[PDB]
Amino acid sequence: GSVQPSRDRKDKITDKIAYLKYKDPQSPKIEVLEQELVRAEAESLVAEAQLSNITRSKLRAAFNYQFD
Amino acid sequence: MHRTYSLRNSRAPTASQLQNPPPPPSTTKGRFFGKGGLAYSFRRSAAGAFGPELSRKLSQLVKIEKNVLRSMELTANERRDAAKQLSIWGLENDDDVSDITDKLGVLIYEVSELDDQFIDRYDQYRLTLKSIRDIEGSVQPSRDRKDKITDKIAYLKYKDPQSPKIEVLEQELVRAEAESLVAEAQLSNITRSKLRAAFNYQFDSIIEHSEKIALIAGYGKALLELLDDSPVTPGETRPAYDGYEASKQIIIDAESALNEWTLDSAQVKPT
Amino acid sequence: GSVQPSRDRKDKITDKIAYLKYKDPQSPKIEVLEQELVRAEAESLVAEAQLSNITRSKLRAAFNYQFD
Repeated sequence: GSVQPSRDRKDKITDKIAYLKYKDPQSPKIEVLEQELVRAEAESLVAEAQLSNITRSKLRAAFNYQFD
Repeated sequence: MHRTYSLRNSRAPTASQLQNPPPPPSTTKGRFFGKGGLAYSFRRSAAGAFGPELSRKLSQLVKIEKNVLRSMELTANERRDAAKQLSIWGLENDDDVSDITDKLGVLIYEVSELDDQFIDRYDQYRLTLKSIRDIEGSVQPSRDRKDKITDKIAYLKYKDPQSPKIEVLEQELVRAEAESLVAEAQLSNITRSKLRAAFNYQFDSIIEHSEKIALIAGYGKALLELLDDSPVTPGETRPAYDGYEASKQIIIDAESALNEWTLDSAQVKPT
Repeated sequence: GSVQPSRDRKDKITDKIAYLKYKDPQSPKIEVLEQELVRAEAESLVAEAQLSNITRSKLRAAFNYQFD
């Protein structure tokens, strides 16, 4: 639940980028917002990878303990 | 800077300074804050107080550059007015004097319009600096978050090393660090590219303006040669003036040369 | 002035297409609006060509008559 806000920020920033591009494709904020979107995306895909890893490990350990 | 190793706030005279003594300092240097007013100073200070810390200096640079552009356009307009009213004064004079001052007014008009073009290029360069300021000041909060989260992690570890939030906060710190080191790399890349491009554009505009002004000055001196500086003895008549055609061709050639000037046509050869 | 509304419609429809694409890229109206944009564009570029032709002809004839 603490890794969720990373994807929340990614979705918000991509929506903002789409809206800005539609409103003004030549706006100076397009480039900086695009860099920020890239940065959140690098923040987010690999965060999904880590989340899958930790979820698998924690679930397996907890359920093994519970079944024992 | 030309200062030699001495405590003197004076530089060794150059070849031009050796040719003739330098003129005395300007008499218009009055006593004030050294800049004229206070509103732009307040704007500069606000740029130096409210903005993000690491982008504050570049925002101040952008504001000061805007001030420079404002002053340059104002002085270009004032030079245009000065040329116009100088030729206005020269209207009621000798016909040779009237023609020479009129052509000089046109030449200063050309200088003013070239200054305006250079000002447009200078504002384009300032906009590029604004762009690099924007991207870098928007990449600053990544490191801001990294510092905040590492401080929070240190405080939590000191307060409770076994707190469950330690692991999730550590993952978040790793994540901001992966977000931040490579963001520094990208910032360095974009800063290098933008700075090189903007300064190359600015220096190209500078050399173009300098060469055009130099050609204007040379043509103006050649046209001043046309002026008859020989004094007439008291009580004598005025010799007839016939320099309309010569100045006619001179201004025609000046316009043709200004059209013909290209970036490669620059004859300045640094060594 | 009667050929101007063709480009007016072209601009309006391209703005509408951009807004719809930003709002909903998967909207069913995208394809029909795109066909309509193509159609106005085929209506408009060659209309510009014809307008240039008729403008040249009319201007030349009228000014020749006036100067005569």
